[PDB]
Amino acid sequence: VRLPFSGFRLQKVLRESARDKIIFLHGKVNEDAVVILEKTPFQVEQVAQLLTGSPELQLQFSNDIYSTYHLFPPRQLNDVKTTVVYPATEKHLQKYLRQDLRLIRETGDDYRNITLPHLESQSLSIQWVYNILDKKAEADRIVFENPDPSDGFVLIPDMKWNQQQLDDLYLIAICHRRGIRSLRDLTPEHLPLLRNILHQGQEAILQRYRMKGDHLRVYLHYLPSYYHLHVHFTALGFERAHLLAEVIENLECDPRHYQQRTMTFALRADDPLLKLLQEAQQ
Amino acid sequence: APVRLPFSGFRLQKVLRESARDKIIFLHGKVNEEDAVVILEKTPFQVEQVAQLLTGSPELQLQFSNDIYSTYHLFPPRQLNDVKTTVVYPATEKHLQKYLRQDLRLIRETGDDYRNITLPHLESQSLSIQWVYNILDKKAEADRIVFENPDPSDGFVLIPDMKWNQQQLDDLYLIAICHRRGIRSLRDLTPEHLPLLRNILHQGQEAILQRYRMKGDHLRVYLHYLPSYYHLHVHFTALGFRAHLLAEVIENLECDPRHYQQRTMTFALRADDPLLKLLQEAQQ
Repeated sequence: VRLPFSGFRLQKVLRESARDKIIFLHGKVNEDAVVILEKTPFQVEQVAQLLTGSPELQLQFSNDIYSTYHLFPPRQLNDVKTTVVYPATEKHLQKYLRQDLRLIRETGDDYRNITLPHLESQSLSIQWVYNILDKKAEADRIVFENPDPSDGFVLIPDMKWNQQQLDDLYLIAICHRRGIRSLRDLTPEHLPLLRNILHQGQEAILQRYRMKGDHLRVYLHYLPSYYHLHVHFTALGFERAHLLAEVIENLECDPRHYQQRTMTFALRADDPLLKLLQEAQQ
Repeated sequence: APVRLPFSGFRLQKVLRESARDKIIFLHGKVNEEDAVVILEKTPFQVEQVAQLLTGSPELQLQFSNDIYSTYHLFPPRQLNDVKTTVVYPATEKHLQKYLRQDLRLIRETGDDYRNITLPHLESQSLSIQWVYNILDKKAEADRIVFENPDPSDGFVLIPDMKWNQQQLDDLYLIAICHRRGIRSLRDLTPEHLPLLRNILHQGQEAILQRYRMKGDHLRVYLHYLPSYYHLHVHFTALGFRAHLLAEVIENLECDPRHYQQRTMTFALRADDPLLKLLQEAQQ
């Protein structure tokens, strides 16, 4: 019926999105609180009947065939998903704060001298990846596997994808070979693995889901979110992304491409890596 | 006034386009039985009204709680429920295929495909670029130019996108159009264009720093292939707001002079694009 606190004074606007119709708000109550309001998606049926029966409209602009309005629907189309955090801590304020992103261009030398030492100094575990490759976790979900320990991989649908419609098709290939942290480690030695992922992955997807290769984007991320090579397969409808087909051709055209060339990506303004790369570049 | 729709009775025949992420839907319906397209979009929140509503006693229903977190359905007062509604009546066949969800296909165009197929197709369409020349010659939109390097070969003009209103930096969107004529797209770039491209990158970013106080590391500077028109133009867009980064285009040319004539380009086309069919037939 009522919120867990009484009173609400806006201290800060944590994060806004006009396109997604969402807002995150830091408030002071009674102590601290984060309230998240999100407008809901339309239901086709509710809107259909609304337009047949006298809607509450209010003209904004009109000219010949085009005309915009303000519509005020019945209570049922107006529900807003409202998440509340109380008491809210400093950790909840930084979590919902909009990511202030900054572009950076990392040379091959920057990678060797700054990025990689920083990565190694963090002791990030990818044991969870090895557990998937060893079939200790998620084996039931595997769509396709080339078991070759050098040129093989496992293809697994994203947990968020229910696999009931192709519009949001989203799978990941994780290679069996260990020690390939990212795009930066790729050499011509990896060409057979990369070709397998591209060609066998698309053929598995065509057979399993009836989606042709020209409906799919197949790519990697640099900066990846974890440091064991993995490739995305995504429906077309659904400074970071790198097409697999192009990675392959780059390696064929210039063997040392990914050790020598400059990579561009975004980092959070507060990311310690960003400070390190900026200091080295000036 | 509490106006009504210009037609009566709306029977849905097709859901043209829908996005749960964007909270919009595009509807095609029969009316006066004529075609009609109705577009409903939920509105963004205004901060003043949200804070006002929560300080009172809002209408809510608890879905679920986990300790400090709790999730509800909120039914706000009339003011927060506004839905932007666009009506197109009477709708023609062109209006229906305009709002219909894009059906896209990826294609990989080799250097030979461009020379043999894409370019001849582009040339058979005699798409006028005169509007671009009118801007470069100061016959149109001259007051909208934000910066110019007037050099005929290595210069350019920087103009804000018309959709952008220059009030907030979150959706900063500008275009640089080069003064040099005859550079259709990325496919025409060679090392002789390096001075021009460097100028666009550097003098473009420095002009934005001066005018909008926006540092370059807040910006994405890139080109599209295929572009929407065939006179080289570069996008400058906020990070907070297919593509080829201008800085990478430059480095490709420095490393491999013939890169954009020899290498394979990947892009999406509409399934019904005549070019798509032409390239698929060539490749099959």
